[PDB]
Formats: sequence, structure tokens, C-alpha cells
Amino acid sequence: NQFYSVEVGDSTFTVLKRYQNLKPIIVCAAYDAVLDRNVAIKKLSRPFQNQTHAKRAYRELVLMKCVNHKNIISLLNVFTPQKTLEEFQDVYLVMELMDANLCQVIQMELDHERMSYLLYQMLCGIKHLHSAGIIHRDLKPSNIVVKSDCTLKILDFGLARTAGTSFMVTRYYRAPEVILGMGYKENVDIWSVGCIMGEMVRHKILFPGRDYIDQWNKVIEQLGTPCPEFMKKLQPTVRNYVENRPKYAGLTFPKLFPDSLFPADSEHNKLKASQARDLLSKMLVIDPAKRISVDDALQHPYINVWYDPAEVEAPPPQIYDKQLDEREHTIEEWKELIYKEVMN
Ligand SMILES: Cc1nc[nH]c1-c1ccnc(Nc2ccc(N3CCOCC3)cc2)c1
Ligand SMILES: CCCCCCCCCCCC[N+](C)(C)CCCS(=O)(=O)O
Ligand SMILES: [Cl-]
Repeated sequence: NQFYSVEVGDSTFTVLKRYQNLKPIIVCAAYDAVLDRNVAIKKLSRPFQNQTHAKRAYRELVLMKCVNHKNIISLLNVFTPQKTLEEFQDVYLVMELMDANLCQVIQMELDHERMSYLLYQMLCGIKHLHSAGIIHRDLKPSNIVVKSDCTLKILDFGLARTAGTSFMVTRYYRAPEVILGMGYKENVDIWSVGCIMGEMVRHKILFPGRDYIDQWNKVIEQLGTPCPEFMKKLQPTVRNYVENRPKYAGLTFPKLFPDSLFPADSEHNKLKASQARDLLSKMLVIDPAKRISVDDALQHPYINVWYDPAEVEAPPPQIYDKQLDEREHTIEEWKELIYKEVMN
């Protein structure tokens, strides 16, 4: 038998014998005896509960294989313990083992070298995805991982374009045009980056709330009521609720992100506080027509210190299935497509 089973964190992992000493991080850490290095193993158990699960799994598999960028998690191995298509049930993804999730990194005291470097790498990864027509729309700290040396990888790719701005849990990083069903462009992801950056400074979620209604209130209370230039791009119906909200001037960026939150008492620190706030003021913009692009954010003085064309300006991923986002299939058909990807 090529496999063995172990209970980890109250789930069954049936894995190739090369993977040893499984530990909870449905994901675990393992030691790979063949490569002599640690790995993360993710079990896809219920990827055929339905078509949404199946599409997500297939898309996750195909994209993780095809994309090769240092800021996007890459696949080391894929396997199934089952021997035939008929018995096929579980899919295991094996990837490089990182040290922490960005959620835990956000909690550390703000350091400009680290924050700028993390943001730079996020921007690099997003740029690469965008070049291949991959616009994430649900970027969040829990799906970004880091190593102890601050190298960063994005864990996921968001939904197919055919999902638009619908996601049918953590909603706090979604852009206004997503929340309000306005349609999106590449810079939808820049809002999420802004939310993450802001949280690195405040150590509090910027726009929390039990639902979108609550979240929209937190947006307008802090950034102000959006302009008629924005209101006019809304459908009439949605606009009524948004127009009938209490008017807010919004707080200035110096009040949202006061000097008190930033390292003090050097001219370098004073400079960086100002630059960090400036970049925030350009990312946390409600109207996506007025919000900074990824490419312009990489030129911003806060970020551009890291800029290396050899990292930033890689060729785009060419995608083999041109209808990856659009085509729909039965469960039986998705299951076979996935199975083929797993067996190659
Ligand atoms: C595929 C996948 N899905 C979610 N996460 C991952 C993943 C992928 C690769 N590496 C890691 N490394 C990692 C290791 C330890 C931690 N923690 C530290 C302390 O306890 C809280 C978390 C976080 C991440 C995680
Ligand atoms: C806090 C209030 C929440 C209001 C929820 C608003 C409901 C939005 C539904 C209208 C859809 C309009 N179109 C343009 C057809 C969507 C394009 C596709 S997509 O935007 O990319 O999904
Ligand atoms: Cl093995």
C-alpha cells in the first residue's frame, strides 16, 4: 500500500507514505521524506457536494498548476488515494509550507520595511493575476501566508468571472462596487489591499459589521458619503437606500490614521508615516474610477523602494482552457475532469 491514514485535527488524512508527522495548521503540515522538506497538505473532501464546489476545485487545481509566480502559492504535488474514477472521492493538494498566516502578521507592531515589503509582494502577485484576466474580488488576510523572512504568497484566485460580485463569511475586505453590485474592474483588488494595510496600522478591522448593511455604514462613517458621480453609476433602487443614509463628511486620513499609530521621532519615520497615509488615501477610495491602479501603487514612493523589474514585470500566465470561467458541467462531468487533472 502506497498510503496510510491518520486523524489530524478531527479529520482523516489518507496520504502517500512519503508525507510524515502530520500536524494541524482542512490543512496540515507534514515532512516530505522524498524532497526532505516540510509541506502543507490540503484535503478537498467535498469538492462534489455540488457544481459550485466542483467548479472551484477544478479552477483551483488548473490555476495553481499553470501559474508560476513567487507571490502565488504553487503546487508541489496532487494525489488521490482512490484507484479508479468510480471510487474517486478525495483530492489532496501539496504545497510549500509557510510559517504564518497574514492575520497573525497584522497583529505585530508596525514596521515600515516589513509593511512596505509585504504590500509590494501583494501588489506583484495581483499584477500577475490581473495580466491573465484573474481578478480576485475576495482577497483577505486569511488567504495570504508568509514565511519568517517576510516572503509572501497569495493562497487563492477568487471566483470565476461568471460569479461577478456574488459569493454564494469574512466580508470586511470586499470593495464597494462588489458590496453594491456595480460591476468591477482590475482595481477592485486595490480596495482589499487598502483594507489590509489599514488594519496593519490600526490593528482593528477597518469596516467590520454583521452584514453588508452594517459594513456600508462603517465605510461611509469613516470615508464620507460618496459623490453624485458615484451615486449615478448605481442602479436606481440600490441608490435610494444609499442616498437616504445620513450624510457623512468622512474623517480626514490624518484622523483615520493618526501619527500616533506610526513609529515616531525620526525624520525617516515622519516621512514614512506621511507616505503610508498618502497610499492609504489613494487605495481606500469608494469610487473605483478615482481609486489607484495596481501599476500606480507599485510606483508610489511607499512601495517603489522595493521595485525590481525582474520580479514585477514577468510574462503573463497563458491559460490552456479559454472557457475555464464560463462552461458548466454535470457533477459526473466535473468529477471526471478533476480526476484527469489529478492523474495528469
Ligand atoms: C493551504 C492553506 N490554507 C490555509 N493555510 C494554508 C497554508 C499553506 C501553506 N503554508 C501554511 N503555513 C502556515 C503555518 C502555520 C500557521 N499558523 C501559525 C500558528 O497557528 C495559527 C496559524 C499558518 C500558516 C498554510
Ligand atoms: C448594502 C446594500 C447591498 C445592496 C445589494 C445590491 C444588489 C446588486 C444586484 C444588481 C446586479 C446588477 N448588475 C449590473 C447586473 C450586476 C453585474 C454583475 S456583478 O455586479 O459583477 O455581479
Ligand atoms: Cl510515497
